Amino acid sequence: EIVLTQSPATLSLSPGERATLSCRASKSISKYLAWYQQKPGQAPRLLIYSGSTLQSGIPARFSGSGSGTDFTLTISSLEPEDFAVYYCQQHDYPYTFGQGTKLEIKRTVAAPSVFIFPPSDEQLKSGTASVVCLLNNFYPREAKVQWKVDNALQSGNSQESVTEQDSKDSTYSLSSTLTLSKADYEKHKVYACEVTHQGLSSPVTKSFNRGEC
Amino acid sequence: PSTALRELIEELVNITQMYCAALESLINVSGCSAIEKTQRMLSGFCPHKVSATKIEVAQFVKDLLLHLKKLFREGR
Amino acid sequence: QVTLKESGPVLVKPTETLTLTCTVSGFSLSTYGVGVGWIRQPPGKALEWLAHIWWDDVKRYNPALKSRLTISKDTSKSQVVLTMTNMDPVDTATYYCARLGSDYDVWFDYWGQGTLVTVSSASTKGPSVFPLAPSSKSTSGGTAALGCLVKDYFPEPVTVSWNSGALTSGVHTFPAVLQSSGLYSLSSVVTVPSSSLGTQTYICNVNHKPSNTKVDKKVEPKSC
Repeated sequence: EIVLTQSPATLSLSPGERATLSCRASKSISKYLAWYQQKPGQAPRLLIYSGSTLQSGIPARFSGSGSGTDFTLTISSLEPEDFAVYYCQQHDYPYTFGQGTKLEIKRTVAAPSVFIFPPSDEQLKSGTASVVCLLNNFYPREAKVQWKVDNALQSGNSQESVTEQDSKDSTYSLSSTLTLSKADYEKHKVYACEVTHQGLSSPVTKSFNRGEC
Repeated sequence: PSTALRELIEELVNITQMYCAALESLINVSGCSAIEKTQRMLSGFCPHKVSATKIEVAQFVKDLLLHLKKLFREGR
Repeated sequence: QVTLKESGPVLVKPTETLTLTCTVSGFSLSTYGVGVGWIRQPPGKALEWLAHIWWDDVKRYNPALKSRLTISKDTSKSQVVLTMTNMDPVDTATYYCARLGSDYDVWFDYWGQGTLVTVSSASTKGPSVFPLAPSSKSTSGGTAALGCLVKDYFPEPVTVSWNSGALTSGVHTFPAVLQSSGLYSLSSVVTVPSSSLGTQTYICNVNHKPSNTKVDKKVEPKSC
């Protein structure tokens, strides 16, 4: 049963550049492939059908090509509004969709602003502790956030989530939440968040001593 | 797989702008030049070889195009 | 114009049945060439086609899910119903109804706004809103970040606004994460100048419609 593999998974280009996304079938499907654009919290938008036919409303800089197995969506010269997730679709039954390529804006390196938040006194009264480390307004997306509780490195007991590339300045913000039981939290003093990022000329640590605010 | 059915629909769509019984009725016209391709595509859907109201051919094609579109939509 | 609207978001307990209604406008469900399909999208994953029905009642179904799926149309009511039986947590997704862009071929040109369907044994729960108190004093000299931890709610989504919508600049409301507990959690933050911390009031407005929970939380510099 035919599979649509999209390559690459992520793409970094600046506005003005020529974009080339790929979609590959594990068997011939002739010229019958469609393309969709998707922005976060929004329905997909049909760009191209039957290999290369441009949809009404879609700007001419878009085009597709290929038949058989190797397909391409091309964007002649990128615009800020063109950065989003792109899916291909097999016209034929069972109408398989691709895995999607994420088109990201490439921009000048920007170091994050780092903030550490202790758990609230209200939360501790429920027997749970949440330490929040915030990385703010940075590029690229790739960043290392390491938790240290009394110089003991923490792994697996924290979760990360990242906002979508800011529409104006093209930066990400990252939150990392460490979860501990109250008992476990009360057993330790130094809570540190270390951040390694391209824009930082060396790793930057933000900390607080439990009890001492 | 559904490449052949696809090409025929597109031919019939082009010249106006079960499978055996349609070819048997169509392989009677020879004075018309456009339907030659249609007749060649139909014999690939009919297992046995075909040789040799009174309405026009323009309406028979319209009817066949509809039915082929419905076969496609059903996947048959 | 051509518009498609999916019925309100539903919570479905596992092994039970999902019924979605797609209310259609700008086209008749008996017009030649009309076809309406259902496509789903698990959070942060690819699209999956489910089923589509044509104006003459011709139906196609996803081969892997054919046995659970039932699609029907009612021309006068201007509706397309999708029934999916024996629901699994892995079916948790945004469900889209979209019109087909051809009279025989399959691609989707007009799409509905989508609807969230969560499949889970957990019961609806409003969030606990904890403060992320300013990391610096009013006479610090830097920009201070402050925010709200919106913890332990079900199901998605919460909406977070600041100062009743009057504070939009610098605001970062993160994607929610699914915790081990099967409950959702996100933080909304805002960066402001520290000189404003002794003057300005900062309230985060959390709304978790599923549980009918509106919360206003005033975030204040932590008095040590």
